[PDB]
Amino acid sequence: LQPRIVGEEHYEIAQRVKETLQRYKELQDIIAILGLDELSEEDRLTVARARKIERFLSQPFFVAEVFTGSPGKYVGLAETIRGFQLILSGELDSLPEQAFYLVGNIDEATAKAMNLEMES
Amino acid sequence: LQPRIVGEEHYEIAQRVKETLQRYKELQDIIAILGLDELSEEDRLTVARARKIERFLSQPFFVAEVFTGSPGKYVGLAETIRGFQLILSGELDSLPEQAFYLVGNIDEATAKAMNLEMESKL
Amino acid sequence: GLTALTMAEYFRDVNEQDVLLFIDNIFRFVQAGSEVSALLGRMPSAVGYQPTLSTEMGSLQERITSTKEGSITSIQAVYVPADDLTDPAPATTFAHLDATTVLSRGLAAKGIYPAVDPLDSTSTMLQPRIVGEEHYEIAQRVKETLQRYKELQDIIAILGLDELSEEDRLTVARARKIERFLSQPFFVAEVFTGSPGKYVGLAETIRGFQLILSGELDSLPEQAFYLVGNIDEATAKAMNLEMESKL
Amino acid sequence: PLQTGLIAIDAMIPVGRGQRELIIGDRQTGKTAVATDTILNQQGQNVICVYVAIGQKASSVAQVVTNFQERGAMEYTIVVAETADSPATLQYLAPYTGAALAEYFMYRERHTLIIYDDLSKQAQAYRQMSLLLRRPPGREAYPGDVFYLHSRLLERAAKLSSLLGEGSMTALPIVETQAGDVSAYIPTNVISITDGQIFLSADLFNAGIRPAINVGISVSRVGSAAQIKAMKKVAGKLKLELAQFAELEAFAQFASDLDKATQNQLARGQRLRELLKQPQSAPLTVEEQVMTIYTGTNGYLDSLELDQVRKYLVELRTYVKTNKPEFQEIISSTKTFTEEAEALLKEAIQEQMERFLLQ
Amino acid sequence: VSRVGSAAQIKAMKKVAGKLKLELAQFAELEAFAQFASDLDKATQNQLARGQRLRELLKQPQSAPLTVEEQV
Amino acid sequence: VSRVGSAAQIKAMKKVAGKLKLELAQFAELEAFAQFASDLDKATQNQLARGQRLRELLKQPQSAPLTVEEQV
Amino acid sequence: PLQTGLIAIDAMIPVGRGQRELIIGDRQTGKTAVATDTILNQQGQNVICVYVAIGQKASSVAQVVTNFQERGA
Amino acid sequence: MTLNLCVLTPNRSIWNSEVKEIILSTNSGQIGVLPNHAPTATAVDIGILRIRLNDQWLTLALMGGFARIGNNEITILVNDAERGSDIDPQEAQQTLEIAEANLRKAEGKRQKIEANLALRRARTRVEASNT
Amino acid sequence: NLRELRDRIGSVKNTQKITEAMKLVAAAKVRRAQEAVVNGRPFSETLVEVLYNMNEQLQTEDVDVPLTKIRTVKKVALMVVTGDRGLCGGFNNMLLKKAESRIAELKKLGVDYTIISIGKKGNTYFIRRPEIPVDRYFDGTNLPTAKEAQAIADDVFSLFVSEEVDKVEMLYTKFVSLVKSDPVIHTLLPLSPKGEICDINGKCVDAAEDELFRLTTKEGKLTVERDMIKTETPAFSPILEFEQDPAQILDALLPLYLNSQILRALQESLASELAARMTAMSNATDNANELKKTLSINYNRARQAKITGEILEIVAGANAC
Ligand SMILES: Nc1ncnc2c1ncn2[C@@H]1O[C@H](COP(=O)(O)OP(=O)(O)OP(=O)(O)O)[C@@H](O)[C@H]1O
Ligand SMILES: Nc1ncnc2c1ncn2[C@@H]1O[C@H](COP(=O)(O)OP(=O)(O)OP(=O)(O)O)[C@@H](O)[C@H]1O
Ligand SMILES: [Mg+2]
Ligand SMILES: [Mg+2]
Repeated sequence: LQPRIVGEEHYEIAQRVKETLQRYKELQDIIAILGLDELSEEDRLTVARARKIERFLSQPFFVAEVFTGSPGKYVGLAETIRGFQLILSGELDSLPEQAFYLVGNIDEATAKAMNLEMES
Repeated sequence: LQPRIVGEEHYEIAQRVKETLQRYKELQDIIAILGLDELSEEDRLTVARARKIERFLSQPFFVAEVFTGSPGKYVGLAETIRGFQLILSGELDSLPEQAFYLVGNIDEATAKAMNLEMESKL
Repeated sequence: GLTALTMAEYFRDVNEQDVLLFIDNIFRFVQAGSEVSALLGRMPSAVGYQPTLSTEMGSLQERITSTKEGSITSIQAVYVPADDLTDPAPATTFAHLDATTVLSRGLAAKGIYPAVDPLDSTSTMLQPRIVGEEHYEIAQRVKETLQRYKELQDIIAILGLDELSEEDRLTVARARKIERFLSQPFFVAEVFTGSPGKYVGLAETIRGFQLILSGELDSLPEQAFYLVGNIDEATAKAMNLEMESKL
Repeated sequence: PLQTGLIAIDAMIPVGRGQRELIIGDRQTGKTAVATDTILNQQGQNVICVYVAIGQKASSVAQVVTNFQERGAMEYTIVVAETADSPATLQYLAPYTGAALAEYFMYRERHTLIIYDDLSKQAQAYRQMSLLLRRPPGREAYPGDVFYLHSRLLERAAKLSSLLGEGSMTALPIVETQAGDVSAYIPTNVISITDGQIFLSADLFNAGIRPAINVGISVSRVGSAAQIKAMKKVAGKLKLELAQFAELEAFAQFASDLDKATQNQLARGQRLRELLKQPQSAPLTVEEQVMTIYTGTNGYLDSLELDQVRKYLVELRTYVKTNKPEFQEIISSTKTFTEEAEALLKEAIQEQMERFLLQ
Repeated sequence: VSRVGSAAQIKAMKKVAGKLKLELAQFAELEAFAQFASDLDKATQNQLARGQRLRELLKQPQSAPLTVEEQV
Repeated sequence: VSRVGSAAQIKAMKKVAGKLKLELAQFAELEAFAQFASDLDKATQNQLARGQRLRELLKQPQSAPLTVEEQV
Repeated sequence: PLQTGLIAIDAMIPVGRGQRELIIGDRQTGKTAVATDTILNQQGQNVICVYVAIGQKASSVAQVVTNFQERGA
Repeated sequence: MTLNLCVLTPNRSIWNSEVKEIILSTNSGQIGVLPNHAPTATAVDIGILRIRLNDQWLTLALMGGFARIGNNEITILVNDAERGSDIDPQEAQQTLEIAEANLRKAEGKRQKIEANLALRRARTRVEASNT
Repeated sequence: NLRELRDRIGSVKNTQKITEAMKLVAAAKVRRAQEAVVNGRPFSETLVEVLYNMNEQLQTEDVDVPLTKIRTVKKVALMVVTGDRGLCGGFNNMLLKKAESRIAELKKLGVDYTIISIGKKGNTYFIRRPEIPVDRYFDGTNLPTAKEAQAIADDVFSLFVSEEVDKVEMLYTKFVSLVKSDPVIHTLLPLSPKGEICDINGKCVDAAEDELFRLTTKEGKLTVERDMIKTETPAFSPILEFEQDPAQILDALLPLYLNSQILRALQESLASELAARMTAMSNATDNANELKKTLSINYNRARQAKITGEILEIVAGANAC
């Protein structure tokens, strides 16, 4: 993970995922006791995006189809870089956080976000 | 550090400095969790003096001029006793906390605070 | 500990009696075996104890049993090192234990004797297939009443009794009556206090706390349950106080 | 009782004659001063003190004997001393030499106090010999005998029967812990061996609570059987009211936003801790301790600022010493806080509070 | 820690960065303390600004070194 | 966890207890923020009071197993 | 399947025949009970149970053997 | 034996002791009361309330509202009221000077509403400090 | 280093004791704000006894009082009652979430929202963004009196009696429950001659009907329940005389009635702040309990592993010689 190897588009977003998850790593002593309610406007936005990054990092596996029953998804790197471009640019801040859990593309996170918003 | 050896003027301020810094050591936990605004005005005052005592304990050395970047200072005991009597009494509550950082005398802390007021305007 | 135990199992096997054994305490049996093993040059086990700690304890504790002739029941004091219950000296002790009686410095300050904590004392025997359902149902109501009163002590210091709900006006008055009726006079304190002790059977205990929790005895004063044995002796102390107050 | 001259000990953690009590804390907390001021208190009592100093600097043994010779303490004191230059055999046998001298007077019907200036350095001096004698070690490289070292030492110090003459040997072993690690191997042994423990904390020594007794954690297994009847009456209220202040330590920042039933307890407990503060080598007589706890635990200090509670009690202790000497005869002879002396003490308070308010 | 200090520097760097170590160390104390107060005054709020600009000076890409000219 | 989850169970258990595993996935998240919300609507107050009695299915007495017909 | 009779295993953590399944917990949490009730359920099936009690209370093993006699296990 | 009287502010009731003689200002200007007074509902001005009981007579400034009277009972609803002795005497007249300049710098309707309403609140606050 | 691990437990054990006493200080303050409303209960009971009967006696279309006077809503003021201090729930945030949605709604209507901020947590939010019109900043207070309220009443009165601002509305947190109490918005001005008090949405309660909050207990916890109390309005005596005019008496009653809806809004926003804090200090002292337990377990693992590793270095050296 160096820009002369992975590319410059891949390297600048692998940094921004790790800068987000580091800042949320540091905030889990403040939100461990007081909770989310005392965080500032910026630190709550970093908590909100890093809580969505952590679930989109997860993935269903082909091998794990006998545990959960859900089918696995191969995710290409061109799909992976653009899926984290959308969380860090904030264009998917309106979606629920459970829409990002165990979906392959960011399109499946969009289609899952509909059903969580549709079903009443 | 007994009153039969150093007198009771040195000894009574050496206790009040250690009582102030012990009190601030107990509070660093809850000002980290709950902030400075939860303290009483008695506890915000002993916090603010222990900020200023801790800076004024610091000193530029003659040997540490290649680390501090500023010239060193020999400080007498009478200049030390006079200075901590002023931080504890509250006659220096208006100066900023960085005025006491790496000064020799308490006359150097106030004259540093005059430069920090002028450069604030500049 | 073994020497004491060998006397205890003569009364069990030969005289066919039921013995109490008392080890005060069982940690000093552990540390004395830890010291001998270190003097014998044994490579120590985890956390500094003897490598034979599971069997040195097991040799003493498996002789303490109920046979067909008699039984020996051992009530043995337990010291917890570093306030660590996962330490190998309590962890090997607590495996063999069957009940824990927590005595309380705070309950002795109130004046309750015996100062056994009702909420932190446990047993493996308080199961409804063992003690029966009538005893198991009542011991849970007493614990739930005393746990609710332990929660309400901050609310009574803020509101007072008149602002609590009517359901919770009772669970303070009943729990204050249970904390008194748990106390008891002893035969060994008849020289110390003068009041004669009471042996209270299991039959009169369950019938005692059934009356306090069913609310029949909500007319009695609080200080009619303090240092009484039976639940009949509770109403006797109360009717004395109604005859002592009128004078 | 063994009167140590400190209010925080002789009221709430009482040491009796024949009791092994442990003075324990971290370094530079005041462990020697608790032991030295106990020796300095029995100038009038006929106890014989043995001060055993294992492994100390020789300069601090000379300062203790200089402290003892000025205050007349060496007329009843033996100082056993093995400086840290000495071999480890002499440091191992130095409290056994001190305990053998204290058993001489105890069997000759005389009451004794013994202080071991650090049992920690004796255990390290027997660990030194044992590891050089190739004996197999245990926790912290100590042998298995280090409990049996100190239990063979401290059990020699107790109270004898009337068939032997009722000599006593009150052991006050001093043990130094490391960063407050009470669960360390040598503190774990001596806390098991000793009846009571006197926990000294450096977070109270820096805050001004001196002697820095942590009276909450400190216990005494003899209990109130040590105290005299005058002291049982008055220190029954000091224990409860410093326990009510211990539950309300979180509320001291919030004293205004509370009812008067709680706020008076915060006001009372902050003066009851001013009772406990004594300067070094100023032990109080038992009559002076009953005055100080009767005044504080019965509402007669609530009018004063905390700067003046120290100045008021010094002037009230010198008032009854001179103006009302009949109080001391009630407590020395009857040893009970009698209804006569409770009347005589209150007349001294309201005359001192009148003279202290004028000032 | 450097145990040689400004003897290991040229005169130009010693004139400029001679106090930069102890200024950022004292700033990093007060930035961590400035999260503990809600409304903080300007003499702190100026030093929180200058301290965060002195941190931004110090960041570099890998194997793109600055000459001592560019560093002063 | 179990490594052979669905391979072990019979087809009555694979069909019926599959809805059991997804309801406790729901009810684990619904017990969180239950007292935080405290205004339980019928899209939640049903699904919580369902989930409390799913635990009452799971309670068995000691030394009394249930047959596979009785479990399904 | 190997049926334990406990609904929480047999529906949600199901043990097959040939599987190593760990019963793990703190002291006095019903570990012997889950093992004992699994043995009691093998009455109809052609499954031979073997119960190894390593280092336990002899009173505790004698209760288990009597519970097996009482229930024909 | 007389009329009883209560003067109650939006958080605190000031007077609840029986008196014989009050004389309240109003939007008319002055009304004297003796017991057996016919029931009447008036509005009260932002001014003083002079009360004469048995021996000593004193004034409690009130900041305007509503005063109805019934069968020997006077309830007075007033949105702020201070006793004429419990105001310290000169200190109101400092606060009167803070209002007297503030109407000289009053401009626009809302500053001529707010100053002149608070001036009459302040000018009738000093007149209880002397009475 | 186990000393650093013992210091972490001793500070969390300190944090648990602080955040529990802050729960009981807040428990004393909501009860003291419960008492402060019942002290003002004889005033508003008697004011509604009057105001229901002056609208009964009046019966005249010629009577128009300028606090009941309806103009066209071209401008609208909004007084928002915030907290003074932090560490209280999502109290001040959900309030300014509701203030933003009312600023948003009046831009769809396009009718020039205006803010009056009360309290230090609103003074900050309103001053920080200067592209929002605010008339006056007010010092929020615990224990509000007629005097702090009178100043708020004056700004509200003088801004309305001149025709610059119509329909002074107000949003504040009614104290409904301890953990959840949503900020609901009321329309203070123009007062209704009836005295009915109603929310912006369009639900008006009869003013003889208002509910007190009484903090009590349910099964184990500390709950608050709002019991609705009806005050019966007696008949004004037939023989009764009026001093000035039924329009001139009513012009003095409505400043009393506007002062009372402000003071009751301050005291219900006060108890909501102090119970959001009691909820926050309850959750903080129970998170610090769950933390202190797993720090005591992780210490004992590191304590025991230190001793086991220390002796095995010593027993290795004792064999190697
Ligand atoms: N009650 C007291 N008031 C004020 N100062 C005290 C008091 N007791 C002791 N000190 C001072 O505290 C310092 C440390 O006390 P001491 O020498 O008794 O410590 P220690 O516990 O023996 O520590 P170490 O074993 O490391 O010497 C001494 O300089 C002593 O003068
Ligand atoms: N399913 C159940 N229903 C009712 N009671 C039960 C159940 N399971 C266990 N118990 C009771 O719980 C107690 C502890 O159970 P058990 O002894 O089986 O667990 P354990 O962890 O093996 O204990 P130990 O570790 O002490 O050997 C027993 O006394 C038993 O009577
Ligand atoms: Mg010493
Ligand atoms: Mg078992």
